[PDB]
Amino acid sequence: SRKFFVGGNWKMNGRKKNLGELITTLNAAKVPADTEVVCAPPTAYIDFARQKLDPKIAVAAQNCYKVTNGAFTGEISPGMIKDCGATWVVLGHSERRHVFGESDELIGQKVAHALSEGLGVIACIGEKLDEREAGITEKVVFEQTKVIADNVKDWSKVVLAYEPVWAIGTGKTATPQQAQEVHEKLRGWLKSNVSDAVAQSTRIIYGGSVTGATCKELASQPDVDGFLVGGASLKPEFVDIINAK
Amino acid sequence: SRKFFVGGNWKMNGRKKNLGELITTLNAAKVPADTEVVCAPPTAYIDFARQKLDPKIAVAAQNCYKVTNGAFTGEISPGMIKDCGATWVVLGHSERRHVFGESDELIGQKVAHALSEGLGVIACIGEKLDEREAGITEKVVFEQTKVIADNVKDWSKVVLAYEPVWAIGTGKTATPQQAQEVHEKLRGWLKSNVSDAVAQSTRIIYGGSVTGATCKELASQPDVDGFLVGGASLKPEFVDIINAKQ
Repeated sequence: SRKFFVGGNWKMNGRKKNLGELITTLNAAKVPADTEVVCAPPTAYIDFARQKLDPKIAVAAQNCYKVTNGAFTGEISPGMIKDCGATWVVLGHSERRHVFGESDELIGQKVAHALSEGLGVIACIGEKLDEREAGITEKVVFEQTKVIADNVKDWSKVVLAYEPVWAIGTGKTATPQQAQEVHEKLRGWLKSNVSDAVAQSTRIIYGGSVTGATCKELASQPDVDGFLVGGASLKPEFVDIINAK
Repeated sequence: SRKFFVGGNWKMNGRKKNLGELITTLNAAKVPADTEVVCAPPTAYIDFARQKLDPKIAVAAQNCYKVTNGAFTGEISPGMIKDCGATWVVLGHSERRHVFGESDELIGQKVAHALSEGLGVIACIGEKLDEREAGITEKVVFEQTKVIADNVKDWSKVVLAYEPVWAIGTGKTATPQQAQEVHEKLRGWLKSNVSDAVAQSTRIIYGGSVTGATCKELASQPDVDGFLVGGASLKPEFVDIINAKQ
């Protein structure tokens, strides 16, 4: 069975005071035995958050670059993320792709490097509103997934995150059936293009205005293996989402 | 009376162990009179480095974004940098412009936001080799400086860093005359387009393969007020650079 996975993406929010308070609340929460919980603090607070968080919660970086060290002012490497005690990185997030112009090619190189260095990868994919309305969701997500898959060095350390761009931060949550429909196809894509084992074992998580009010019906879909949560990860309802099953 | 300014840009280098060792070396440096030393660790280590560094060395972030909080996965704000005890940010670095595609317009918005929030800015400008060889160095650097200047909310908190792209990481250090020629022009640009006071008070530092072997002759040029140092900031030679006017 795939272990239920809940990530909280704090994005560019927080200071030591308010994040420290949130962390205290999370450390007091009961993480089910069948759930893996990950928090992704702003980059300046990776180390702080790992120090403050109970080990039952993992830490993720929000991004990384594609070499171990080098002349890349403003970047961090998987080796740094590991050195700070974090065990995952979020790659290909919508904001990186669409605000900061990260290409699929660049995301694939980051995936290859992070996995080669033994860091877990939450690899994000998803279509824009205009693509959804044109009926080409599948084409877009399959193309993104192929680039990720072609660079996966260790499938045991990947989580795929389907996050339709029109659902991020907009309050426009995907319906359960909408999410299940895409997750099912993605899983079929993995079966046909990689292996049965990889299709069976890879967590495909949904993100997009996931909230306490929407999480249970989404989590009950058989191909929805958890969530990546943005706005609600900073809120007490993040605990309800952790317990969505 | 401009204070000599030496910044060290660690770029994407270091782990807690080797940066702890580098920090020990920096903490043992006697900072001369009237000299300001700033170090810019990788973003994951801003807090670590500020905790470990003696207050005689300031910490900078290597980059930031242009709002206080928001939905910008992978970014950090001036408020976070201040919260970690850092007092500067490097903006418009060549690597950000030319590897990561940051436009002048974006850099100007970052400069405005950081300064509005009381964070010091090391604002980088510089021409590429093909621009220099085309004879357009001045046009390029003046255009970059104008975008910075148009967004400066507090000149007391800005340092301008002239870093010709062909000199960064290449070993191809500008000659003293090459640097002084551009710095003199930039200073003239400030005089003509801002004020005499701003021209007189603004540090214009040089970067581009600054090393212990080149730093004194560069620092002696009258419009070269210090350095932004990449590769040599990771070595004990950085201390020789701090003492370039000694």
